Amino acid sequence: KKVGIVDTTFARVDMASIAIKKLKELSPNIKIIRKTVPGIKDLPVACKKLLEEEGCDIVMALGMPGKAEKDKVCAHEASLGLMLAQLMTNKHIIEVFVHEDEAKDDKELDWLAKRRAEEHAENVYYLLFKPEYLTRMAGK
Amino acid sequence: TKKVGIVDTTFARVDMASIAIKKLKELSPNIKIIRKTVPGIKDLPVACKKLLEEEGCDIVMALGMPGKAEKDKVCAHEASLGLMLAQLMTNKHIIEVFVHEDEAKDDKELDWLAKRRAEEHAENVYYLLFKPEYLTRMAGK
Amino acid sequence: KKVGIVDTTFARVDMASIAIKKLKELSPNIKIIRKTVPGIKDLPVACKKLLEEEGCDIVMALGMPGKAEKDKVCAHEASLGLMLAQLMTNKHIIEVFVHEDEAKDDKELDWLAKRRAEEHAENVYYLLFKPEYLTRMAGKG
Amino acid sequence: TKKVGIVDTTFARVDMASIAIKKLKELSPNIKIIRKTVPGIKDLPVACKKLLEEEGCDIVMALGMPGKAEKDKVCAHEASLGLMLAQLMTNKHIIEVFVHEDEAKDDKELDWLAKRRAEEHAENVYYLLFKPEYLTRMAGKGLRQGFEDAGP
Amino acid sequence: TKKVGIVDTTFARVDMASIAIKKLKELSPNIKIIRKTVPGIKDLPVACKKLLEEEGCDIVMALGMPGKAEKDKVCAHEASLGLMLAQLMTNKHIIEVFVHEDEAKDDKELDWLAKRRAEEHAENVYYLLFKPEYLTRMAGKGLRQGFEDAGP
Repeated sequence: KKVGIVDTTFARVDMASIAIKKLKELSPNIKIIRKTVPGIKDLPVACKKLLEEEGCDIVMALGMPGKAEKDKVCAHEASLGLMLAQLMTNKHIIEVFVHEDEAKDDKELDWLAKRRAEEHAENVYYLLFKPEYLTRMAGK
Repeated sequence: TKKVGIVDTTFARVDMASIAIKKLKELSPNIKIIRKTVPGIKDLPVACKKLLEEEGCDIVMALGMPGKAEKDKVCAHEASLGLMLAQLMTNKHIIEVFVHEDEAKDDKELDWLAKRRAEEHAENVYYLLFKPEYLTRMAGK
Repeated sequence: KKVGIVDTTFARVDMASIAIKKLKELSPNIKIIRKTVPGIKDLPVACKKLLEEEGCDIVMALGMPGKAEKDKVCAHEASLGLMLAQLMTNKHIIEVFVHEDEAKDDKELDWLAKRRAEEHAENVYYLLFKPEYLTRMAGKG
Repeated sequence: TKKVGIVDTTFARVDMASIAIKKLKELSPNIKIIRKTVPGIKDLPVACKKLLEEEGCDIVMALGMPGKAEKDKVCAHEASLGLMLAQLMTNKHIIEVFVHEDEAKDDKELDWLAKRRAEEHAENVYYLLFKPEYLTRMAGKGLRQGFEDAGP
Repeated sequence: TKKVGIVDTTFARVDMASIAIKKLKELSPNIKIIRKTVPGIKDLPVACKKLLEEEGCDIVMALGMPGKAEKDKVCAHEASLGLMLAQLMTNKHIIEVFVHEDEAKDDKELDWLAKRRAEEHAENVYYLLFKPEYLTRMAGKGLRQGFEDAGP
């Protein structure tokens, strides 16, 4: 299977490398394609292109919204864009958004975004290969 | 015959899917049921559309229990919009079953409320499938 | 000509009956089709299905949104759905949303819902038959 | 040749259409002009799109006058999205001529403002249709429709 | 790739297009450029889409400057979704270059900020067109357009 991973230069933490590593751990021969875009608002088309043009069965969308009110609106815009990209291709995009807000300092933020990217990576795996497991875990 | 798709999450703290399936099978024992579980509420829109367009579901139920934070309301509002888009792209209903965290006073109430709501929306799904004119009798009022 | 009328069970006034009465008043041989959905979020697809599958020329979406901030967010999602539904099918849907916000007490609420269903039903008649009366009334006078 | 759709409302407190039409016809005596009136702002988008796709309109003016209330502002935002989606689904412009009641003090000013906004937007229509490169001369020039230009 | 569209407005108070154009030609001298100017920020989405679909642009820069009021804030949000929707309908990037007036403390800063953000985004286009593996090198780093890089 093919997974697309779309990250940004805006993000203050590399989430991609740990997503990749988690995916390869769980399914050694799984195919990965990486695309990097400037900002969170560039994520929806890049994800869609990857789903429609590069054969990706699923995509992970990696972003890190800033602290401001304007950044919360940006992320909301991008969130909706991802939802539309998904409805246009009957394919999943797991939105991996870690707000800077969510950590108390840089060291915590680095750890948090990477742990979130790993966890969503696990989910991508389960959605691809073990979608009976997610049912077993239905709500706690 | 009729097919209902049921999409829920791992994140939610009540299993509403079981509540609704059971309700559905008692009112009409020959309804077909396909289930799909997604990590979170924002993954509900595609999964519902997929079940509608690819698995021949006549209708879908989308189940989730949003959190209480101001950022949970946005995610839920995000998801609800996807659900509405998914429906207009397929001329098929999706019944949204979102039970927010603040809608009950504690955990014990939240579990009971979510149970009640999942059952009630399953009733509505039944009416929409088999007696549409029974919703009209209680229209408005 | 054919009008679709979509209401809810959740609503607290029968607006549908009032719209239908006015409509058959102004045009005795207008064909009417009704569909009742549980809630406001279920309105847009019902409206779109009527427009596209039932040969409705125009549709009236009728609902009675609550007072809560949650009810307002829901109503807003509903209105966007109705707006997208109209663009995908080059057909009008006339929104008759009456928020509990707009009246004091139920007495006035009941009356205002009724009056709105009527005046909008008239607008529907005009769009269908006398679109040049609306032009006369553009910018109020 | 060259056709303009003008869509307005009965809800509006001021007639903006007559200004826009008069401006268009003085800018281009031969332009074809199509009018349609709807009850309200939420009715604008489908009316606009129908005008573009069914009546062969090259461009449309959507004229709207939202009320003062926060509920009105929500609907205005809903119409605005609608207008924007209509344009995308039919690669044609719709010029949003929305005048809020918040924008003026008194009715005399509301009357003045809405009419001047409609007129300046009518000229922009002339420009998109016949002389788009003029708008390029005016890139970054702080131009305002209604109230006076901000400037660079 | 060969073709870039640049869409700006008359509303904006700083000419953002010239600096982006200059950057583009500096990095890739033979690059094709096409410009359209619209009145406002809400007119950006369709102009952008037509350039992608009817003028054969590989990518577009959408340049605008939202005003200060909580109503220009809504206009830009509306305009941003439009931009995203235009991108998803085509499978083509539109780089949004919005400089809100609230971000600068006077006009001198705003001229500076808008020009810088435009230039850096123009550099981002270059990479997206020609060197997209470099953006992967800068994945998760401090990168900002206009204001100084935040750092990892």
